[PDB]
Amino acid sequence: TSYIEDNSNQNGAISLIFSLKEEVGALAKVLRLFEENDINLTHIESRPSRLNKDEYEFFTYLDKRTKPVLGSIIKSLRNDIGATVHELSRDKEKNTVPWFPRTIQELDRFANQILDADHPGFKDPVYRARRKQFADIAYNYRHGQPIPRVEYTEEEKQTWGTVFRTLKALYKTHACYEHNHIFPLLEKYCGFREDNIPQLEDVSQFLQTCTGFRLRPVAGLLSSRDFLGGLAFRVFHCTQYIRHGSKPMYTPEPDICHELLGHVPLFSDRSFAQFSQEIGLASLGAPDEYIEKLATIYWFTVEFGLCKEGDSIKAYGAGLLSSFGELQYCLSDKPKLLPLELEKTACQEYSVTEFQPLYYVAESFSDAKEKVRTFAATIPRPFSVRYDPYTQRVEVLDNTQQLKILADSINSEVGILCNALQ
Amino acid sequence: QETSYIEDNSNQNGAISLIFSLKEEVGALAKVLRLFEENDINLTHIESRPSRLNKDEYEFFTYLDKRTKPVLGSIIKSLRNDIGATVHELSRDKEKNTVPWFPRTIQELDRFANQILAELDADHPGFKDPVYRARRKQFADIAYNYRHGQPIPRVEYTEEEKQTWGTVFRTLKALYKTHACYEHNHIFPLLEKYCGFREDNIPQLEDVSQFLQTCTGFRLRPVAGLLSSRDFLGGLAFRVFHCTQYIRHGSKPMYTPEPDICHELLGHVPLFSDRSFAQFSQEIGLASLGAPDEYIEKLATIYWFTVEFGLCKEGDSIKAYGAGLLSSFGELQYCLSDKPKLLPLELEKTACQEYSVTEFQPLYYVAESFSDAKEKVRTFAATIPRPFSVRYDPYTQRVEVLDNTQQLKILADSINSEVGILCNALQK
Amino acid sequence: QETSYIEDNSNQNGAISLIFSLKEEVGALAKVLRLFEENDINLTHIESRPSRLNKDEYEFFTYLDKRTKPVLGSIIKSLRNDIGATVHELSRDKEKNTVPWFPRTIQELDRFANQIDADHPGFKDPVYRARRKQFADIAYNYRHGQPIPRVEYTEEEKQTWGTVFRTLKALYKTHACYEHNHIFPLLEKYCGFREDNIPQLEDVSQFLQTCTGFRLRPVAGLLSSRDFLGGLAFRVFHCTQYIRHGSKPMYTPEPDICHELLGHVPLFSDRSFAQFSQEIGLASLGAPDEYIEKLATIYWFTVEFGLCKEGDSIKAYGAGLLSSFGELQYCLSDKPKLLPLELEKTACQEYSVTEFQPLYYVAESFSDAKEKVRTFAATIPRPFSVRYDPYTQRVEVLDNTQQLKILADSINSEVGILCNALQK
Amino acid sequence: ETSYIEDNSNQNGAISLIFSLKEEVGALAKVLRLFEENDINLTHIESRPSRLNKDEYEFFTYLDKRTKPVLGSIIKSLRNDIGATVHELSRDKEKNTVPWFPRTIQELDRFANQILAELDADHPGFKDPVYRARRKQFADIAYNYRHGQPIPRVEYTEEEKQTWGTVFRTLKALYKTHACYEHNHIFPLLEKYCGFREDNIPQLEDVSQFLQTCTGFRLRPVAGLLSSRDFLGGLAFRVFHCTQYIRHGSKPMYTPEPDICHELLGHVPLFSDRSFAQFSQEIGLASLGAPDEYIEKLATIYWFTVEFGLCKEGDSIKAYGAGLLSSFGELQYCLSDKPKLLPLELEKTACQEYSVTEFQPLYYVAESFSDAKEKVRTFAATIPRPFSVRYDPYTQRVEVLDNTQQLKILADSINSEVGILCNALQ
Ligand SMILES: [Fe+3]
Ligand SMILES: [Fe+3]
Ligand SMILES: [Fe+3]
Ligand SMILES: [Fe+3]
Ligand SMILES: [Mg+2]
Repeated sequence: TSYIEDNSNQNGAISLIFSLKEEVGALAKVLRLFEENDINLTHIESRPSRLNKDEYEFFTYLDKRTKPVLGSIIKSLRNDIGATVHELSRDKEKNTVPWFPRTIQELDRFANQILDADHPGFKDPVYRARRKQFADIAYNYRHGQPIPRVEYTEEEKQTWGTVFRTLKALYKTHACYEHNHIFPLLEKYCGFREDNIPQLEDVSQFLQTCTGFRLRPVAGLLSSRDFLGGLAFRVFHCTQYIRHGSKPMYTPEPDICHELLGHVPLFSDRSFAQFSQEIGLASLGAPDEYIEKLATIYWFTVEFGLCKEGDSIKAYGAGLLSSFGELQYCLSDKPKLLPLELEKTACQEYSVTEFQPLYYVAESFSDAKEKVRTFAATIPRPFSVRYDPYTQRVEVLDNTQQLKILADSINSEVGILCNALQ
Repeated sequence: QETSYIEDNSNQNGAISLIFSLKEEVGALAKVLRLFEENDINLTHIESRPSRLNKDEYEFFTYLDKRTKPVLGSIIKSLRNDIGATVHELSRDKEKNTVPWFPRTIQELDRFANQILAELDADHPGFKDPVYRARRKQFADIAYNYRHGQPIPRVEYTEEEKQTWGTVFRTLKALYKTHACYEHNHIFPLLEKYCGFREDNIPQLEDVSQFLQTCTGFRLRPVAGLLSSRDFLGGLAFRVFHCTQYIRHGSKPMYTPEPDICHELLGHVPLFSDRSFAQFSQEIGLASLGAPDEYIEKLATIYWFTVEFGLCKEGDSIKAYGAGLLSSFGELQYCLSDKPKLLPLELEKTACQEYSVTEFQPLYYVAESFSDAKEKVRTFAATIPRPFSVRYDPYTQRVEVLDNTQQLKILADSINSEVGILCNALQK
Repeated sequence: QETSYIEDNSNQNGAISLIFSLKEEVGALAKVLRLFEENDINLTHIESRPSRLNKDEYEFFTYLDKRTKPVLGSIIKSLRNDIGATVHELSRDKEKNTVPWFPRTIQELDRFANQIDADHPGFKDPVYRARRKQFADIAYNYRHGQPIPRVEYTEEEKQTWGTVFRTLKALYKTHACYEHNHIFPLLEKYCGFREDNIPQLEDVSQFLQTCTGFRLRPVAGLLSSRDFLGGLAFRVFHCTQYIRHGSKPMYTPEPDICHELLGHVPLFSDRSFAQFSQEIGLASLGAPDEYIEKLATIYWFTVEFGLCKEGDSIKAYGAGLLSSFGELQYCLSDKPKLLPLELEKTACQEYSVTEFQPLYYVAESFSDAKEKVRTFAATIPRPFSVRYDPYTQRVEVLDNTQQLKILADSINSEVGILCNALQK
Repeated sequence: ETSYIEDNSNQNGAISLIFSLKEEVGALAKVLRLFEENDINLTHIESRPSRLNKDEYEFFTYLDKRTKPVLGSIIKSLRNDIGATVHELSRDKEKNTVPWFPRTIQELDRFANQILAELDADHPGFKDPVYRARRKQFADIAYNYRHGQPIPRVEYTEEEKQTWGTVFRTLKALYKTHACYEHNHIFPLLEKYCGFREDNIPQLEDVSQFLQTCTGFRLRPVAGLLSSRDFLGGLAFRVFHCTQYIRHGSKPMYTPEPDICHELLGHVPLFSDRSFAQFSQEIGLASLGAPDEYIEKLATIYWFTVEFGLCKEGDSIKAYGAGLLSSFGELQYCLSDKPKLLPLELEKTACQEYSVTEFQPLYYVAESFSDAKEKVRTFAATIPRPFSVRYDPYTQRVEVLDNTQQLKILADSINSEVGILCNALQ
């Protein structure tokens, strides 16, 4: 399957999520309870809460080396301070919540945990060396930096040209409206041409000017948890290399062709961007059982999905828009078509190696987004999550007061629409 | 009587901008891009992006100036008549039947960020100091060469300058506990702990801007001097606060005929870190976008009595949140005494209130809260004559220009999203 | 294939109704009432009430028939041109440039509530035919607002009710949806749902009114699809009072009192289902006959022979299933073909009333089915939208602007209620 | 002397239990057995399905003091052994109880006859034995009135019609320039279809039928003045307790008491407007279960809004208070520059002192009926009650919502209605 269970680094990841009401001495008493336990001031940032105007959020950057004394601190936090404390761990210890990034920058920490004798390019040492060049670019990439530009050889551009030519001649009749709606803009402003491979930095800037999505160079395949979690911030982990030239039509790995031709156009659409982001927010802190379901749902939606377009049916899956063979296949009378239902979809078996015998048809990107949100409600999590695009940080709703501020902001926006119709 | 309103100028080339959308149709996009390209308007000035609401439309962002003015009428005429597209024309010189120009993206703040209202006045308390004049011209060159997206250059301050900062910091801090609003006293300890806000250290704009980004998304922008009211307020719509980098002259630490680093960091930065205040000031920025000069005046007066010299209600008591108060020990004590006259905040009357920058304000307007002031601003903004509505998009950091129908769609879809969030979060 | 769709007829006089509003202006109201009075249309047929949305407008309810047809064109011509009022013309004979008539108030259900065999299992029984005409005469004489006349049933009829009641109840726990089994004990406790007792329609209607506001209305026989579905818009369920023939308690190619009380009444007591069926009723008001057909098919596969999703299992909520021991067992076997509810597809599904349904449509829930019906109803060609007002028990006819205003103000009120109730 | 009347209690009083129960094998029978085993018969306890929690049951209990010996045991078993949030309603307002209020529109009957009995010897009709006798006729009509019945029609004398004509003529000649737009919008309809004429006294049945066809409001004959709690609570169901008698003929322009002119000329037109109906109903929903201190505030709020209110109409100011629209003298007074005007703010309004006897020196001006309704709802949140209330016009019953699961269904109904508006926009 397309699922990759997350591992853990040498040190792992520990994070504490808790809020504190402002009260004389409370901030100093918390910072001293961390500092006296050899947790220096550099690991504990304190910022004002985005809803409870009288509370403070604390972001803790820890690892397993602190674990012997973590329980003591948590015991004092919950009992002596009276704060609901969530414990995030990447090793998924008992009484912990599966770790997820709280800020967009914290994606850096485990963005390099990658994962060949049968690949059609193993015997080529130049190709292997180039894959290690692109891999080193990603290994050294940090959030906020421009994506390093790489001049491709003419052989690589010939492979890109063959894939570009054959797919483009097929998008008009096989791709969804949104793909064909944005693709001309990518051709005009991102250098999408038969003789040119676009630069990930230029493409990332275009996505940022459309839906705020951004590309992040990755050396290889990340875990499902890490990738889906990256979607919560509208961050699409993207590969920079291209498939080997000998077989410019067969590829069991996502190259620059699959990422730019299959994913980028739809990631530039608001409705699809909100859809994929909704999948990301659903993944944050979910159990591995639900990381499974989201990964399978992603395989049948973002990867191999079909959507309704009037009385006809068009393809929006990146695995379809980047595979001439299966893109033609998916609109014939051969495939089996079912309506998208996430309770059943999340349990549908599939094989990555062969062509999918069964596709799930979505009503629309907006209806698919609502289905995902509904499915996300069923996911066992000790809190809820909402993304804040101003600070590029995920806010964790669970308190009642936070629902009051959110409900009163809704009531204000409703009254804005009431005074608007006049 | 003097005020704080600064009417905007125009550069050598000025600013022209076209706001229009186009329905997708075979050849329509190429026919529009061709009519621009064939008139020597190269592709770098015409961006085309998908509309956020109409899934079948394209938005066009045009970066033009007067060098295009000979061909503007022909192009507009073909767009409206031969192509059938509703075209709004933004001009900075404000010709009739045009909308006062405003930046559509956060990057376009660079273009007119240097239009200052230039040897400082011979009445300034630093005119006799040749080192001070030269140092002010150092900071001015930092801002003149600053462009959006770059880190703010760090500058080591002298020992005298840090002594001036220490004198102002110590005297004010000893008074914040009893005179500042709850939000200021809520964030101020965080600035002391994470931004190096100390009596012996002047913070660096880059560290403070990064902190604001981690609180409310606000960001600092080094500016050489005072910008026009239109440009400054328009910058607030993007949560961009144009900030000065220099410090007051050492001789007179309690007088500043200009706003230095003391007024910006001690008066503005704490509240800009609060969500309610950030949304309030941002609403003022959205209100300014494309308003006539008469209404840029009223908004400037509202800003003077709210963000600059405002008082807010806090239970049964009254505390100060104006930056001009939180950075002036003398008037901070004055504004809570029995001397000033206090009225409830009502923007229709506030926008016409006379005021003097030089002397202490005889009359202050009290706001219920930052949320109530935000609601009053939007209501006041509805009365502003503008041929469209505006809304900020924090994902793309771009301003969305919408009509009445499109404004109803975003409101309905933003409500639908937040209600669906409340539904899932209620069970959790 | 003999469907459940019954095209509507017309009486001798029919029904004509004008829907229009007028801005208040000195003499304008009297000038409108005068142009009706001068054409021998007296004031008792023209009601004038204040509009609920436009504080400066008046609503006019006109009760007319074919006797007005000679003068309809003149009056409409003056209303549209000389007075400047958008006038919709409702006619039951569906002439061109008219809207298919529907009742505007709950009282107008009276007007066509009376617009009603050699193979029936009671054709040879002259006593049974006479009793069916007794119940028919009960309904013919029934008018809205009156209590439903109580009728003592015989001991043979109560034996038939007992046979049907016993066999079905022994099967509801494992075959009926959660809502049916949730309310059924309350019907047994307060409405006399027992093996030895046939409930009285008056007691059941009063119970429904205390649950979801639904109310029963005695009907002699089968009404047209337009009239019956239109009756659902007011939460009025036209209900039969007779019982099936005693010889075959497990048959009847038509619905008797057992089908109405055991199949419909429990579900009509659930709020979500009440809003769902009412939404179908609101969809029917003024719809073309092609869409009256589609709504009849949608009703046949939802309210009549529907299946609903219940956790990982599937349960029956169709009244035709909950009142048919044979097909209730059948519908949950592996034999039928199950498709997800899609009203654009559902409305075109073939079906036969005589035989078991080969295909059932599964609904996600009653709340989700309500949203599907309204969305489908938006596609129905009508020059306006309709919304029911339970305070006045009258239907509101609204344009697009007015519908957005009520939707916005209803949301604004419900959101403020949720805001105040959260802090408790 | 304010317009507030503290609620009394009858001889048996009123006890009511508000609780819900999730369906589970035997749970319904366990509740009915817990009442029955304590000699609390089935005829006082109806069980109906909850409107929001599709898996719960609502219980409506009609009890009195004779049930009180076993109530504590039952509540203890309900709360502990059954796990149900139980609210205890008592009409005598004991500690740890909620002030009783009607749960259904029919339950208004029970205490509708509790008068504030001969007439005050200062009334302008004390010396008239026929007038005293006539007041006891109307009072006895109300004493025998029960909800759902048509209001008995009474032929008025010529003297009564003369008094009605004097009040009608003088006020109507002043409504065009002094009454709000809504009053002048509906008043011609009342004249044309309800017999509002100078020579005719309307019948409460015809007016009640007209109100039902406009906003669903309905008139209820009452013998005299009810307590503030009972009257305001009646507004929650859009039921207006209405007097049937008329003022004494000698002084047609004076009235301590509210006669038929105050009810028909002051209240009925506005009760026919949706916005005003929703406004007064919101006041009624605010009263349900409020402490007597907040029954005070709501009574004062009602006195300065529905009774003696002013509303904004463009740049001018018009009167909509029933106490103004039925008093020619003060109707002219209230629109001059002599009175003192303050903006409507319920935290200040609810504590403003006033005197019923003399003309009000101070009026509160409302922005609109919708803005006044929103202010009431906001104020209602501050009222100490262990739950919230919402009216259900289909079943004519008040739904009480305290738990989170009921806020879910309320949030989902909002989410649906928003998606409805989204699809209708396209
Ligand atoms: Fe992929
Ligand atoms: Fe300032
Ligand atoms: Fe049926
Ligand atoms: Fe009164
Ligand atoms: Mg130094």
